[PDB]
Amino acid sequence: KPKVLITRAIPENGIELLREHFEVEVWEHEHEIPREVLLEKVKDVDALVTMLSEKIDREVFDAAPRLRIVANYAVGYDNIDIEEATKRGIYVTNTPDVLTDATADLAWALLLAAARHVVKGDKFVRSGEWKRRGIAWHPKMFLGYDVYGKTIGIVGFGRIGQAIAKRAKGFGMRILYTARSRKPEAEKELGAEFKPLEELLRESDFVVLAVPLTKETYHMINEERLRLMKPTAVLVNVARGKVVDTKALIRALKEGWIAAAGLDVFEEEPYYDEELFALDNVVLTPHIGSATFGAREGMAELVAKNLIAFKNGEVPPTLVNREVLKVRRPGF
Amino acid sequence: KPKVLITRAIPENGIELLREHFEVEVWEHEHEIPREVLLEKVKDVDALVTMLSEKIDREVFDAAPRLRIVANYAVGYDNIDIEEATKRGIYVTNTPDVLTDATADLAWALLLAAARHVVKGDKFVRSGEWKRRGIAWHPKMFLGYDVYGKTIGIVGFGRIGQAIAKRAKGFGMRILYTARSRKPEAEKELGAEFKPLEELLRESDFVVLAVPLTKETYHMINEERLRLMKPTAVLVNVARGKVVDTKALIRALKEGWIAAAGLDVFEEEPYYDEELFALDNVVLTPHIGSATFGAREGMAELVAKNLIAFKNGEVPPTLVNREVLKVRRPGF
Ligand SMILES: NC(=O)c1ccc[n+]([C@@H]2O[C@H](COP(=O)([O-])OP(=O)(O)OC[C@H]3O[C@@H](n4cnc5c(N)ncnc54)[C@H](OP(=O)(O)O)[C@@H]3O)[C@@H](O)[C@H]2O)c1
Ligand SMILES: NC(=O)c1ccc[n+]([C@@H]2O[C@H](COP(=O)([O-])OP(=O)(O)OC[C@H]3O[C@@H](n4cnc5c(N)ncnc54)[C@H](OP(=O)(O)O)[C@@H]3O)[C@@H](O)[C@H]2O)c1
Repeated sequence: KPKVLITRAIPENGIELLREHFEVEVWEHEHEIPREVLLEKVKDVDALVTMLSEKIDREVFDAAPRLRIVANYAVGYDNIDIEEATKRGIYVTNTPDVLTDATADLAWALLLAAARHVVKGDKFVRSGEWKRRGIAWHPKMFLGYDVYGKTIGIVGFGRIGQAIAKRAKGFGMRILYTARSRKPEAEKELGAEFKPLEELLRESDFVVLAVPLTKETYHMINEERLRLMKPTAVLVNVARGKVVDTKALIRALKEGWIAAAGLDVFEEEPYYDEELFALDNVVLTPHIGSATFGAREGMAELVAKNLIAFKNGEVPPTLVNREVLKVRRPGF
Repeated sequence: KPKVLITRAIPENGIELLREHFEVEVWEHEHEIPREVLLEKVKDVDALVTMLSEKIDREVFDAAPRLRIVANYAVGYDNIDIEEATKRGIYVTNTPDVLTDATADLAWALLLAAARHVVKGDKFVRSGEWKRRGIAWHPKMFLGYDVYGKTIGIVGFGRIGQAIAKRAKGFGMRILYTARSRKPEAEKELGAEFKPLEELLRESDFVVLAVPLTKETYHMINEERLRLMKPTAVLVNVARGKVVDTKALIRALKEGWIAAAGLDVFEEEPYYDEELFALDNVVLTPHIGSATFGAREGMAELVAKNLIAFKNGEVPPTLVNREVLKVRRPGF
């Protein structure tokens, strides 16, 4: 009976389903499994369920001679060395689709919060500042940015990006996108227009990032790109922190190159930066894009389905490295 | 040349347009005009531009013998004694439409922030607590409520309510509404379904209030209605504070009768309440529904147009108390 290590307490639906087909060890602690502890525990396993926090690299593969499949509890897989996995006949799966709507909802929450000063406004009320000042209402108090009918620019036009666009249609927006290729069916269905990155940045009132982290997306939103954005524009990052040059973003926010930003993801996590966190025109969330009951349950069910399919000699439904099919047939 | 007092520093477009046709006094101070000061200044005026903060009642009318028209810098007019105005031949105008998109955007900002813990999350990051606890990401961290595909119940289905529904369509929602009359064109255009209030409250995952304050809407969201709502539901109030029984809402939030609330408006303003302000599951904004430059500019242009139309012997374009037309012809 094959052994699986699950590196965090995922929802019980997934754990229980895996227990029917695997011997299951779960890392029970809130904190990330320590690196030395991971390398010790993988020695014996046939499968892994990993979080974005575990770096599944050559060193891990060398420590886990029986390892045949890694199911990421995440749609991103920048934490896994995919090419090295393929070379070794190791299957890698992810969790697309089940978290699309949670992440797109969160991107929209950030867009609107940053646009209309929701965080600063809440503190203004909650701290008693509103009351202490004695002024109920003023025609110039807390003026923010219109969203309805404006232009949204979506960087990355896959599952999450297109979901962000569906919501934008409810807001009557002009929709621009960039991607590695045109998406002509999505253009027709969503009314979206393909643009080079730099033209998108120049024309957009709202820029939302929904790309994977790759060599090519690393620091794509740098100083030069931030300078192209409108001074009234709002930037939202629900992708990966390293897509943005944080030092450049801090200058942009402080000096008024852009109006505001909503950030769910950071170059190091958990993140603290005194300079960024002092700014009224940033809205911050602790990497909670996929944090709904429904999404996290669906993720758990999907990691389980992938490992069970593999055990049954089937191609896992959300296999990422399809080239591995030529290296080794599925199964333990 | 007729005299107008404008009780707040509204956008210059409106003030300047009025200066072409009226002798204009503007109350330019940060604080609202004191009651005793208002009663002194109205003695001499032919017209007023008022904010929601000024109570235009029998006492004001008795102090202002030349007063023929009051233009509220607001779509709401619960601060004006309309029946007494009509009896005296005084025309009352408001600012519909020009602020609809700002207010509906803000309602959506509140809905999403309350649903996904944006305010609480921001403080968790900004304070350094996220970093100090040392955990980047966890499958159970900050789980919130799915919005896409859920049911929204919109209480009041006029200009702002229908705008809230247009946005909901981008979120693929089932749309319920209640109002004093059925809206068959809106049903066809928006896919919205009419329900009695109590069925709407039972069936909705998100309830948004967009009614005026009247004798009938006063405390309509009371203990009984909050108990009918789902324990997972989110309530958003962009209407008037007095539509909700705040004491009952506090019990509902604390005891889990509903999940969360987003509030832009309160029974007293500015508002202070230690019990409500202690709650993680409320999101607060300081009555900033119409707070975009474009909304506020349009409001200013519209108050000016109303007073100028009246001066010209025309029916003002956003006259509220149309029965006054039988009492006195327009003009000074
Ligand atoms: N904040 C969170 O909690 C959270 C949650 C889930 C996901 N995420 C992040 O969101 C990412 C996207 O997920 P998804 O399901 O939408 O993935 P996806 O369907 O693969 O979409 C990614 C899109 O990015 C585009 N892209 C890739 N490299 C690009 C480049 N260099 N320039 C421009 N566009 C580029 C792709 O273009 P092509 O289609 O032309 O190849 C694709 O359209 C994940 O990889 C993850 O890092 C974050
Ligand atoms: N938070 C802010 O900054 C902000 C900004 C602007 C406005 N507001 C508030 O929002 C209100 C609505 O503005 P609007 O332009 O949408 O007005 P509206 O177009 O007159 O719409 C009001 C809707 O409420 C309905 N209604 C009235 N009494 C009701 C009751 N007892 N039960 C159920 N529905 C009832 C009306 O029914 P019928 O259609 O049958 O008449 C109508 O559908 C304003 O009056 C103001 O108080 C707040």
